[PDB]
Amino acid sequence: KHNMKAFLDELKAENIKKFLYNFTQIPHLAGTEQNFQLAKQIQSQWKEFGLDSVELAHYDVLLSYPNKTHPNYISIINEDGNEIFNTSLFEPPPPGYENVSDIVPPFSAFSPQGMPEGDLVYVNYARTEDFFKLERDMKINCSGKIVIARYGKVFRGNKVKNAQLAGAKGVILYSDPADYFAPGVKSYPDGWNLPGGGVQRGNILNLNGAGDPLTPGYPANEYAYRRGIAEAVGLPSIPVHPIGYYDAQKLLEKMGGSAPPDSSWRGSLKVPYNVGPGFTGNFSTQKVKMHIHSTNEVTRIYNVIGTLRGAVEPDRYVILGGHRDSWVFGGIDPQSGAAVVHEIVRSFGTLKKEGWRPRRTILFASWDAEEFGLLGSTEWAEENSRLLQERGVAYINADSSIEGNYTLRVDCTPLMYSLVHNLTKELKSPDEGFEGKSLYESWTKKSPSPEFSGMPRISKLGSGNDFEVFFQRLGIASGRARYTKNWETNSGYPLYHSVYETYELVEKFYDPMFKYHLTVAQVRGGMVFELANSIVLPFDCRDYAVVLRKYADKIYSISMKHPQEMKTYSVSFDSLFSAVKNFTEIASKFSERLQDFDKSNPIVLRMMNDQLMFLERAFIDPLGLPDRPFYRHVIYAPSSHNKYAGESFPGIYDALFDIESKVDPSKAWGEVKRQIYVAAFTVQAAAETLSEVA
Amino acid sequence: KHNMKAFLDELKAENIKKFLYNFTQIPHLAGTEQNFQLAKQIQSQWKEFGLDSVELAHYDVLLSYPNKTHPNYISIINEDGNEIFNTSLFEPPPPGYENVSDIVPPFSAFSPQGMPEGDLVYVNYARTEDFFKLERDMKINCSGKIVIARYGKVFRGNKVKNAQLAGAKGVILYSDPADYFAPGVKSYPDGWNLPGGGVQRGNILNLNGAGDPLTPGYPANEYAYRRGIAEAVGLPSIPVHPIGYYDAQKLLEKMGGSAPPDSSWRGSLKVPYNVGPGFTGNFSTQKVKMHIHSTNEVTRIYNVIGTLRGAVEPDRYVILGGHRDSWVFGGIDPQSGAAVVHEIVRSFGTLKKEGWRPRRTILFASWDAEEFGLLGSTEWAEENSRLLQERGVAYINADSSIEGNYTLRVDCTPLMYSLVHNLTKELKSPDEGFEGKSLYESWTKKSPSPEFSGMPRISKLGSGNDFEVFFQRLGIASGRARYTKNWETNSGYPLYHSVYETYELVEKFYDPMFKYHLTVAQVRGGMVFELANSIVLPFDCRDYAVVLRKYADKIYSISMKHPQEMKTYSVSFDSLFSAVKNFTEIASKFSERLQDFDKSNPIVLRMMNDQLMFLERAFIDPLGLPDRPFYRHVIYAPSSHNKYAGESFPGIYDALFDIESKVDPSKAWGEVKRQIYVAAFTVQAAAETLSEVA
Ligand SMILES: *[C@@H]1O[C@H](CO)[C@@H](O[C@@H]2O[C@H](CO)[C@@H](O[C@@H]3O[C@H](CO[C@H]4O[C@H](CO)[C@@H](O)[C@H](O)[C@@H]4O)[C@@H](O)[C@H](O[C@H]4O[C@H](CO)[C@@H](O)[C@H](O)[C@@H]4O)[C@@H]3O)[C@H](O)[C@H]2NC(C)=O)[C@H](O)[C@H]1NC(C)=O
Ligand SMILES: *[C@@H]1O[C@H](CO)[C@@H](O[C@@H]2O[C@H](CO)[C@@H](O[C@@H]3O[C@H](CO[C@H]4O[C@H](CO)[C@@H](O)[C@H](O)[C@@H]4O)[C@@H](O)[C@H](O[C@H]4O[C@H](CO)[C@@H](O)[C@H](O)[C@@H]4O)[C@@H]3O)[C@H](O)[C@H]2NC(C)=O)[C@H](O)[C@H]1NC(C)=O
Ligand SMILES: *[C@@H]1O[C@H](CO)[C@@H](O[C@@H]2O[C@H](CO)[C@@H](O)[C@H](O)[C@H]2NC(C)=O)[C@H](O)[C@H]1NC(C)=O
Ligand SMILES: *[C@@H]1O[C@H](CO)[C@@H](O[C@@H]2O[C@H](CO)[C@@H](O)[C@H](O)[C@H]2NC(C)=O)[C@H](O)[C@H]1NC(C)=O
Ligand SMILES: *[C@@H]1O[C@H](CO)[C@@H](O[C@@H]2O[C@H](CO)[C@@H](O)[C@H](O)[C@H]2NC(C)=O)[C@H](O)[C@H]1NC(C)=O
Ligand SMILES: *[C@@H]1O[C@H](CO)[C@@H](O[C@@H]2O[C@H](CO)[C@@H](O)[C@H](O)[C@H]2NC(C)=O)[C@H](O)[C@H]1NC(C)=O
Ligand SMILES: *[C@@H]1O[C@H](CO)[C@@H](O[C@@H]2O[C@H](CO)[C@@H](O)[C@H](O)[C@H]2NC(C)=O)[C@H](O)[C@H]1NC(C)=O
Ligand SMILES: *[C@@H]1O[C@H](CO)[C@@H](O[C@@H]2O[C@H](CO)[C@@H](O)[C@H](O)[C@H]2NC(C)=O)[C@H](O)[C@H]1NC(C)=O
Ligand SMILES: *[C@@H]1O[C@H](CO)[C@@H](O[C@@H]2O[C@H](CO)[C@@H](O)[C@H](O)[C@H]2NC(C)=O)[C@H](O)[C@H]1NC(C)=O
Ligand SMILES: *[C@@H]1O[C@H](CO)[C@@H](O[C@@H]2O[C@H](CO)[C@@H](O)[C@H](O)[C@H]2NC(C)=O)[C@H](O)[C@H]1NC(C)=O
Ligand SMILES: *[C@@H]1O[C@H](CO)[C@@H](O)[C@H](O)[C@H]1NC(C)=O
Ligand SMILES: *[C@@H]1O[C@H](CO)[C@@H](O)[C@H](O)[C@H]1NC(C)=O
Ligand SMILES: *[C@@H]1O[C@H](CO)[C@@H](O)[C@H](O)[C@H]1NC(C)=O
Ligand SMILES: *[C@@H]1O[C@H](CO)[C@@H](O)[C@H](O)[C@H]1NC(C)=O
Ligand SMILES: [Ca+2]
Ligand SMILES: [Ca+2]
Ligand SMILES: [Cl-]
Ligand SMILES: [Cl-]
Ligand SMILES: [Zn+2]
Ligand SMILES: [Zn+2]
Ligand SMILES: [Zn+2]
Ligand SMILES: [Zn+2]
Repeated sequence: KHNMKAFLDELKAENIKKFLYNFTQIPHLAGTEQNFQLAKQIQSQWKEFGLDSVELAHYDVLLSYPNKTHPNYISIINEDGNEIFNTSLFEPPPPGYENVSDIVPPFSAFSPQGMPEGDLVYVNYARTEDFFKLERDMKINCSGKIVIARYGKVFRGNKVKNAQLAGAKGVILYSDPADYFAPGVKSYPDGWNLPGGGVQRGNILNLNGAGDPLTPGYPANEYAYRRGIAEAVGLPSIPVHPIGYYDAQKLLEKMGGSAPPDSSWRGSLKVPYNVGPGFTGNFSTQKVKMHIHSTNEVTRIYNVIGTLRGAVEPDRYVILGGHRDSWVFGGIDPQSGAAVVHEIVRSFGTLKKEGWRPRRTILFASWDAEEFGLLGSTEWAEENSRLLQERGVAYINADSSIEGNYTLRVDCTPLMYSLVHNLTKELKSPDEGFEGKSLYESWTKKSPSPEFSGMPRISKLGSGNDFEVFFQRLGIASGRARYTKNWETNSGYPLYHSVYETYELVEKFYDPMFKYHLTVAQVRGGMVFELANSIVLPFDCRDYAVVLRKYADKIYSISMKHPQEMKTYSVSFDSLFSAVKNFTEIASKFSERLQDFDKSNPIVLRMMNDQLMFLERAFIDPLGLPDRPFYRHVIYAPSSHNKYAGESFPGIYDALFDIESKVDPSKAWGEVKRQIYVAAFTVQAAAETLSEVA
Repeated sequence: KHNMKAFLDELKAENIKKFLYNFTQIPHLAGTEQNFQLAKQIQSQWKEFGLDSVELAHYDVLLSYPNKTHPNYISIINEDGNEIFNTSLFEPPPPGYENVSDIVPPFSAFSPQGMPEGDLVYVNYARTEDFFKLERDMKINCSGKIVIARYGKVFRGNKVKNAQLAGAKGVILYSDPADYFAPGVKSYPDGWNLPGGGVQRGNILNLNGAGDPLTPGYPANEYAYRRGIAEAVGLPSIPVHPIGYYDAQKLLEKMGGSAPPDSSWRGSLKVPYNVGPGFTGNFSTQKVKMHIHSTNEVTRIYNVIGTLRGAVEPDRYVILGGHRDSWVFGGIDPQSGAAVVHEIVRSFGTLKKEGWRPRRTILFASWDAEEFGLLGSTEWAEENSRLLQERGVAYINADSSIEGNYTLRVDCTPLMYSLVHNLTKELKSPDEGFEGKSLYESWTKKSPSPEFSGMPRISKLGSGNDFEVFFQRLGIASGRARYTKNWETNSGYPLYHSVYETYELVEKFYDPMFKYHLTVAQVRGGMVFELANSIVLPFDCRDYAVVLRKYADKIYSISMKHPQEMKTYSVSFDSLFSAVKNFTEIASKFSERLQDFDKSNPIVLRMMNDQLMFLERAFIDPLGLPDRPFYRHVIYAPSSHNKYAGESFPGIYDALFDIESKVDPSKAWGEVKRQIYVAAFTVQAAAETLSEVA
């Protein structure tokens, strides 16, 4: 038989291991020749693997690179302008790679050039609340200061935005061992910890879904008209640079002014974690000076797009996508995901060579420039947005397969909750102590949902990966899955975006048998297989009804901290609760029909599959969210304070956020009520797409 | 047989006549009780006629009405402030209706209140070019003046916008016999001309597709959050009032200052048509004073929505829609269209009672408040936008069936050009001298296309009617058809929006046998029948390819009046021409497949029908056009200078318009190039939806 089991059994741990080794010997930085060569290899192998067509789609997008002959670094500088301390120019390369060329040194992509000089302020994680504490409670003013912030908690782009709105004239990011050094584990190469000379690369944009900074809305193709840099989306206005904790120690050890306000501001280095501004008495004349000479430039990028045509509904697309570009070797990020995709493709290709075709079309993508802002995925989707909005069933992301070895982690739309539960009950747990038990069992045991006994945690989708354009802009049901660490006893993985992220890191310390990879390949691949082959689409609209009520209760509770204002301005959540009730009733009746409808009738079947496909789509507002036109989903957006975190009812959440500080409360509560109306309407409207159609 | 011929033969001239008489005995002003009663009647009769369901959808929208106890009027006022001349307070009611109550006096809906006083300037039709002539060439400054403008040429809302941007402090609109009195024909009741005391009502909004001024984007339902009046969309900021030519004569006869610049500025009254400002010497101390006390208020409106469920594709909607609200009796506008719809419904209802059902679902609509800005249609579509965008096949409008008795007039998307040609060859001409000939033959004879021998003129869709939200916002293929006058020998019909528009006007002077009405019922009804029943959707994508090339040539030629700037800024149309070539090739290959595809396969059939349905949709840009977010179609928008006229490639047109006057030519030509990119991309993208899907 050619069924899911056949698909699944053809996947091999040993193949994934080979592919990963193959994808991680040299750096594959976006826009470089090496990453173009890997694209051509992937294309040629997907063809050999059996796909009907395999094409490169290229775009010319804004990227960012250091100047090879004019290195970035930071200094402590004295009263005379002598540079008495310099941060490192590169990370010590790992064993055996000390002669690899083209290792991009640590930098913050998209930072403007500058050599600002000033006194440091230390701002913890540079969260919204860290700045509130600093400005409101401690009365420290960051205006014209250089801020130094530790990585962690939120997306680094948010930290930079926060710093910039506080008036900072530069930002230094560093990795504190509190957040990137696990107790009892050694530094790379003898363990999986971050060494003191290790540094986290990454872009510091605030794109809010735009894609290429120069071409929002439209693909960056050969005739594209581009904005001037000054009107580009999302670029930071102050210089930024990241450093390791050996260097950070040297910058922080002399810090004076105020003490930290509490222990949640103290990391693990042997320094006071004073907030500043500036250095203690003896050194108070010393300053910090940054030197940033990176350039932004328009560079060609390449996605690989593979098609396996569906036998029955070729005009319905299930997409499996993940990026190929890496900061350096990409041993975890992304090649551990990409090797998984490669083997998924090979397995589907095997079935196809024996004459099988999935019911719906499967598209496979190797995205480029994800690291520079989700650019490849976003441009491709801007190009193909009409096809995707009318034909797109689902998007399964395929970045890093592992960030730990403890249990499964799934973030997805409610519409896939049942699919995921069912698929996992049929998969074997790879975990020690769960031999012969199901993946569902071990996952549920180790990661219980807060809401329900005997069910696993499944989180909402945020952003910071290639599903963003599909889910938040276009409204295509999306999900992701990987193996992760135990949060209870234990920022993501310590060697994230460091030169130390290598094949060896994975083979030695994360997944030597490649069994966690194989399980992730089964989850991802299994999702795609069911999406593309089940006669009725494997979405359950009732799971949306359940979370919608939870979100409505949550956002109501937030509002209810201001009872006086809710009375004075007549702020009611009745309409939202009403819409959610209707959605629950209508969804329940639709499921009955979906179960009882006449199975013989393909039109009836297509009608009802269309209603399931268009349900996620129904949550899109074409006007977008306030000031964020590419975040169009009304139920989910990335948090305005942390791009990685999903927010529910974001329109209302943001209108409520810090509302007690607004100077015109009438206007602010007005906007709360506007967003309630928007949400209630959209929920009712989505429910109506599940009513009998005529 | 239950086929089109059966449908068509069941339609009766005598029935239309009865319905029209029934719909025109009392006024049916939007928001009044009488118009609610008619809605309930229409609902109850559509039910009797056989429809599966018939519902009222209501909304609470901003309307506008005069103050019953504080009448609007205009005065000539002297140095002492005596009002020595007053315009009329009402039109002389027609014979036999002099005791009808509730005839709304002439007014400009949505005018703000005020009593400004000042000197007149006469601005011809108050077109963009009339103001250019006035300001640029004649050096006349309208700032702080009251302008007086003759109706005609463009939508009155545009005139008011133009006046307002020239600094006018009020506007007076009047009907000149040059534009509303046909030579040799008598005034109402003895002919179809406009009497001197007749006045044209109508709104003066600039909504640009928004609908209800207070709720852009979302339906004006029970929990809607509304903008404050100050932030409302489209309201004029200066008072406005319309008058007849008896009154206008009195205002214009004393006019001094400059002479008219040429004879295209002179109407037919016995006055000099001096531009002013102000009156000639003796009277130069006299002023004009307006008194406007109308109020805007939120008022409930009611659409009637009838459904005839499709037998095979119930989830595909063909919509026949037209408004029910009138300024007064609505003898032409809208009841001559509404009576036609009523009889269409009855005929489809007859077939249904004998067991027939169309293949696709047919929705029938009686829209409310069209006269106050397309409000009923727009709100309903905002409410149901998800259903309409994924299920909407086509929209056929059904306002006035006649504005003349000479020939057929069709405006539609290119996708319906073939359908219209074919249907008309099968219909009988009702014209004198074409007995036993086809409608196509007489129409083609009397209204030849400029482009092709042996074909009729079909115009592009503009706006100023209820198809706007469907076509320009949502991208649903749309069309309209009526009988019209001969433009060669002969502003629309003289009694437009006047109390004189009555049943008698129609029965005596336009269509005594009701044969033009019957023909329009066959065209409209026939379109709907084919749309709803043909196995393959009756659209021909190649007709779009042909006009796209014509539009590209046209917009290229406009640009080519500035060859020097096209060189200096590198302005190329290559990408647009390339996209149009690709669209032509791809469309040609798609038609071959549509003809040769395997007829047995319903999925293949649904795929290809989906591609035809989504083709109009593909021209939508979700970002909209510049500053007009509800005009989203890239190929067609209403002219920024005249809401009634369609513009092709409006983004590029507007970027080119008056470009020689812009102060930063680099920036202006930049935006030209941006819009070219937008257009070329969208055309390519639309063509790609017609490629093999996988
Ligand atoms: C969740 O789902 C339910 C459907 O079960 C929706 O319930 C509707 O609720 C709205 C508003 O609450 C009701 O609105 C009211 O409509 C009355 C007229 O209703 C009838 O006539 C219409 C045709 O216009 C029919 O469609 C309908 O079936 C009824 O026959 C109005 O008279 C009401 O207005 C008056 O009272 C209100 C309230 O005080 C005043 O403000 C007004 O000024 C006026 O006096 C009112 O507008 C509606 O009828 C209900 N529909 C149905 C089918 O039951 C919920 O709205 C929906 N939730 C959300 C969020 O959408
Ligand atoms: C109308 O339809 C045709 C399809 O027939 C489109 O033609 C395409 O035109 C674009 C731009 O004109 C071509 O773009 C060029 O692509 C080259 C690479 O193409 C190959 O490799 C790709 C994968 O990336 C394959 O998809 C493709 O089939 C080819 O195998 C680039 O090398 C070119 O860039 C270089 O030259 C240009 C031009 O001077 C320089 O600016 C660059 O810097 C670089 O040196 C270029 O980008 C494309 O290949 C054509 N496609 C096909 C299938 O033929 C039209 O674009 C379309 N019209 C519109 C408006 O969309
Ligand atoms: C990764 O694997 C690929 C393919 O198996 C290797 O590329 C092949 O290498 C040789 C050149 O030595 C050629 O003869 C083949 O044509 C290549 N195939 C393709 C599809 O490119 C590649 O060498 C491997 N890379 C590493 C670092 O091991
Ligand atoms: C990278 O920095 C280098 C070296 O400091 C820059 O090269 C210099 O640029 C100036 C003026 O543009 C020249 O006069 C010098 O002769 C150049 N020096 C060298 C060694 O070439 C270069 O401009 C920068 N590169 C980028 C991409 O900005
Ligand atoms: C930190 O780096 C700077 C820049 O390379 C060093 O300062 C330079 O030193 C050379 C030789 O001593 C001088 O000719 C340059 O003029 C200096 N440039 C600047 C900008 O200061 C500095 O010595 C280094 N400091 C440490 C402690 O290593
Ligand atoms: C997950 O599997 C459950 C349990 O088998 C499926 O629910 C059953 O589905 C069939 C409909 O074909 C019903 O007849 C059973 O009554 C359902 N059982 C229960 C308890 O609901 C569920 O459909 C699967 N989910 C998905 C997306 O496939
Ligand atoms: C328009 O036609 C309708 C229906 O044929 C008339 O309404 C009917 O009038 C009588 C009241 O005299 C009632 O018994 C029926 O119930 C009404 N029917 C409906 C559906 O409303 C109406 O009188 C006519 N109007 C005019 C002005 O002639
Ligand atoms: C219409 O105009 C009338 C009459 O000129 C207005 O009624 C007057 O309003 C003022 C203050 O609001 C009262 O003191 C007068 O007593 C009222 N006069 C009468 C005759 O009632 C009325 O306000 C206006 N109507 C609307 C809808 O604006
Ligand atoms: C035009 O209308 C105005 C308003 O009705 C008339 O002026 C009023 O006349 C009465 C009685 O003569 C006075 O008590 C009012 O004070 C006047 N009001 C104003 C605002 O002037 C005027 O007479 C009419 N003019 C003509 C020529 O008919
Ligand atoms: C209008 O009628 C024409 C002429 O009959 C139709 O074109 C024919 O359609 C069939 C496809 O079923 C072809 O086999 C013929 O070869 C076509 N003839 C020509 C000259 O094209 C055309 O399809 C009709 N248009 C619509 C929308 O129905
Ligand atoms: C912070 O410092 C800057 C510059 O000296 C000043 O303009 C700004 O007002 C200060 N903010 C506060 C809250 O004192
Ligand atoms: C692998 O598993 C064991 C759990 O028992 C753990 O102690 C080790 O830390 C894990 N490796 C990584 C990289 O987390
Ligand atoms: C028109 O008149 C106003 C007011 O007196 C003035 O502000 C404006 O500049 C004038 N325009 C021109 C072109 O003279
Ligand atoms: C009706 O037809 C004749 C055309 O011969 C024309 O003279 C008359 O003006 C027409 N009626 C109207 C209202 O146009
Ligand atoms: Ca772009
Ligand atoms: Ca609205
Ligand atoms: Cl992922
Ligand atoms: Cl019409
Ligand atoms: Zn990644
Ligand atoms: Zn990454
Ligand atoms: Zn009308
Ligand atoms: Zn009208």
